[PDB]
Amino acid sequence: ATILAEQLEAFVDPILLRPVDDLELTVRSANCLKAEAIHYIGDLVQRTEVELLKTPNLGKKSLTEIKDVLASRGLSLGMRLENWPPASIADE
Amino acid sequence: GPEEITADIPNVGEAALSKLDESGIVYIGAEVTGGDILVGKVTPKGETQLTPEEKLLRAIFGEKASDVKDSSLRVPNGVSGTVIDVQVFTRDGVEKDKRA
Amino acid sequence: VTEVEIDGVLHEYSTKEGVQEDILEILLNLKGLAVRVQGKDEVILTLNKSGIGPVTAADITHDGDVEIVKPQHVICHLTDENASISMRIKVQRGRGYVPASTRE
Amino acid sequence: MNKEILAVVEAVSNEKALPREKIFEALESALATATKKKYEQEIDVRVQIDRKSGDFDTFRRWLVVDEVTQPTKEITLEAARYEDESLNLGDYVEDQIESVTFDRITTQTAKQVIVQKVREAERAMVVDQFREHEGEIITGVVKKVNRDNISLDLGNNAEAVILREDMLPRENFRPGDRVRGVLYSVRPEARGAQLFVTRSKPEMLIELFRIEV
Repeated sequence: ATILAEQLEAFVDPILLRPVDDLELTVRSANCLKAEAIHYIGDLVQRTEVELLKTPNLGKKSLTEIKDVLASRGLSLGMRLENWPPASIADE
Repeated sequence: GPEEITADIPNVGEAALSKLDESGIVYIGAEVTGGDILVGKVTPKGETQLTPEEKLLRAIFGEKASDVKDSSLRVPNGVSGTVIDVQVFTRDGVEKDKRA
Repeated sequence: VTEVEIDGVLHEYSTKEGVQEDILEILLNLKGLAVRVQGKDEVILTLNKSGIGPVTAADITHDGDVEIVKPQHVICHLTDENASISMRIKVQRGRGYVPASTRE
Repeated sequence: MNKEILAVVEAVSNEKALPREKIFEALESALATATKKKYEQEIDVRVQIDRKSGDFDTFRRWLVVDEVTQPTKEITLEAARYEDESLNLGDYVEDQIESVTFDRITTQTAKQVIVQKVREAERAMVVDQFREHEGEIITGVVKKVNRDNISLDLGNNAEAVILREDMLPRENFRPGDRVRGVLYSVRPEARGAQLFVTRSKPEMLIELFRIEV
């Protein structure tokens, strides 16, 4: 093996991060939140439900759809973010 | 009652009908393995008589005149393939489903 | 090459309207494609061609590192005025012979 | 409001004295169980019992607390400030809904889960029946012979288990014989109330002589 080697050394939250339109509900339930220039459900969780109820852009059926979405407790739980990002949501 | 050719059957898994459409018949082009489901088929079971504990199930679910087992067509154990052509023939009078 | 996705083709045993070879023969002619890649593991090449005549191997929209070494290689023959193929080709590195049955 | 459940409520051969409404909830979650597997968790036994309705739509809950345990059923007062502090401490305020699990299919599995729920209700009823007496000098007839255990069959579809440790050493019993003793198990047993008699205790023959003289 020494001879043959020397013969070769000259070669070698996921619901909040998802969009409102990605929700299982209809497009109207997403558009009710999207009328306030919201694209992510994290923006919906950043605002209170009372603040959304004080705007007539949401409808009566949209309130029931929002309740059905909040029944999973992933969104609209009355939270407050920095702007968008949590610590797990970090830039890398 | 008759047999159900629809996908709506029990004892299944995401691996039980992840290649079937909304009406039981496998797609044209779905490359299957040995032992998947091509046509989902459920048949009737026992009749006997209406029991005391099943007296409420005698008529409270539309099509509750039949029971439900499992007799779906499967690829015989060993062969792979790619489904290239599906024929559906219907005896006249029977309701055509959405894929027919 | 590993994967091909012709646009209007479900399974490899079908036929596309307006090309005088089957989809299986197009897969063999793409299997014989002689291509160099430079700085990637795998890469996705794009092919678009419309009009009467051959679809040579020089009709692939080349990326910034993929280099075809024989551009006269025929794939298929389009045979009508409005009948066009549009496919995505997946070309990757490897070693030996890796068939389809082992590894969609 | 098809009124099928209304007349399905009043069957009522065996669940007249049993909790009717609870059996609808039972059967409704059983129609909702069977082929559910996605959603977020499972279903919900709790559901707005609307007698009139009949097919009570499985509603969810939010349970107002001051704690962070049971994530899909958790409120606080600070979250109740968006509702203008209308929520109080400890309430079970429902703020969500659920649907059904289907078709052709999923409904003999729903029949199967309807049966499962009926069985659970029957077990509860049997427990209540055994609690009514709470151990007495009743007899019975052997039917099955298990390892170090004797199965007895009484009246009104009732079964009792005879421990071999509470039995006589030489005196061996078999099927077809009739034995009598005092039970001492009707509370916590196993999926109901396993009637456990003891034909070896003194109080066992306390009324045995009383039955004669």
